[PDB]
Amino acid sequence: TQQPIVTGTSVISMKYDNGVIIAADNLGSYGSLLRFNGVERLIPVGDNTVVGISGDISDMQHIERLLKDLVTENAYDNPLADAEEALEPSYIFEYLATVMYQRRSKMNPLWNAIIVAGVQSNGDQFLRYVNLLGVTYSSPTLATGFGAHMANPLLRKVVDRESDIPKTTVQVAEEAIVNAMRVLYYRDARSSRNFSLAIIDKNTGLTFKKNLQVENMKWDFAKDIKGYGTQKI
Amino acid sequence: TGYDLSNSVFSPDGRNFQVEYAVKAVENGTTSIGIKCNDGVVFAVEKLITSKLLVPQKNVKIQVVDRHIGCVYSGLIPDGRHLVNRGREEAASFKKLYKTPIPIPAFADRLGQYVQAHTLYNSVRPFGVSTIFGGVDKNGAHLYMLEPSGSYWGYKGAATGKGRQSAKAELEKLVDHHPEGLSAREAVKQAAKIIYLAHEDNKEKDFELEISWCSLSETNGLHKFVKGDLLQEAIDFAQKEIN
Repeated sequence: TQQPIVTGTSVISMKYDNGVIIAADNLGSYGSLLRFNGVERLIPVGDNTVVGISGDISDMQHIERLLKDLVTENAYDNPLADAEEALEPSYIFEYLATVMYQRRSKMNPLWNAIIVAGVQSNGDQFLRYVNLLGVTYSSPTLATGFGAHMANPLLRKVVDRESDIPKTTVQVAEEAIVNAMRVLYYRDARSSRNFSLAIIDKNTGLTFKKNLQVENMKWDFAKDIKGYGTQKI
Repeated sequence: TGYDLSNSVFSPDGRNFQVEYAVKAVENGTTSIGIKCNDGVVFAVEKLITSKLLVPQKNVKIQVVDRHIGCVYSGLIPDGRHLVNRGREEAASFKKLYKTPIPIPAFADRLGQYVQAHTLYNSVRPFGVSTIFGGVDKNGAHLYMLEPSGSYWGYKGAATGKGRQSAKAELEKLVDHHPEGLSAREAVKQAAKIIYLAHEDNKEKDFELEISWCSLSETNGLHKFVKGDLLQEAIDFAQKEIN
């Protein structure tokens, strides 16, 4: 029994025809104080998986160490560690899900919501969610926090069921993701302008973009808004 | 007497005969070596081909610890594995508490203290392996060799197993002829040669060669196995030298 101190807000993600995209901003809030500004919440694992984490940052940092120790452990007495016996996204997920549910069952949770995005060895897209209760689910789009409320509806307009995935390109998907990040910056009081984005493609591999910014913001209409009802000047 | 029937008993000269008997098991094993180089270390070992039926390349004997340390050993293979498992737990616990990967001297004493602990009681048997290990840390490259007694030191080069003497002589020539240093790619070649030379003392069955290395410039300070073009290139340089 626990309470989150330093926290990260939404993590959003979707499948497209050849892969998966996932994004999360670079802020570590301390309640309403926007305390830390260069916080990386997407953590790559090998060249085929990105784990995106929201919630308590001390627990996120613990999960990083678990994942980086997992890579080390998997290389041990494994001559195929960078080939047929490399860590799959599904292996990494099941491990994290196992841990999350055990910790909730001991009444001492890791206060996080997690999305594991990647491509399996057979080229299949992987996207699955797990949180502090050990609840898990998969969907063509996935988001945590405010992301679930504001991103999912936007990303679902692009991919609304399984059959929309072959029809969606990496340019379309990234655009939808980048737009959702802007919306969250307008509307979520614990978001930041700066974010990271990662694409995991069955052909181009893992591309990891840092220091992105929300751009193309409409603020001009603000000049016309006066008072709260009757005030004219 | 009967001073030699129980581990941890001092004989009247002040020896622990059970450890000395463990050394005999080590001398009976296949040859393995390490060469310290300019910015790294190289490990190699002789794998006797017992039969046609062994799958070539698929019975690996050099072992990684953490991401920056290689270990090879001669003697009872399972004992060596047990020691490396302990080394891995020790490395994880150091990294967990201190964040930085375990320094090689630090790692060497963890293995040493653990091996030495198995000479303290009559309820355990000493380790039947000598272990050559090392890698690269913030202070450079380090090579170590560790005996069943728990004795270890830092080495310029080291060898153990049946061909330890032939290898030792071969290593000594390199240390005399290269007081400025040996390069990593150079050391890989020499390693192949010495394993081939040292295979003289064990020539019933023919053998499969296995090499690994850590170099600040050639492997980025990580432990990797030498395979493919670089392996065959060094097998050939060895072939050339026995003829």
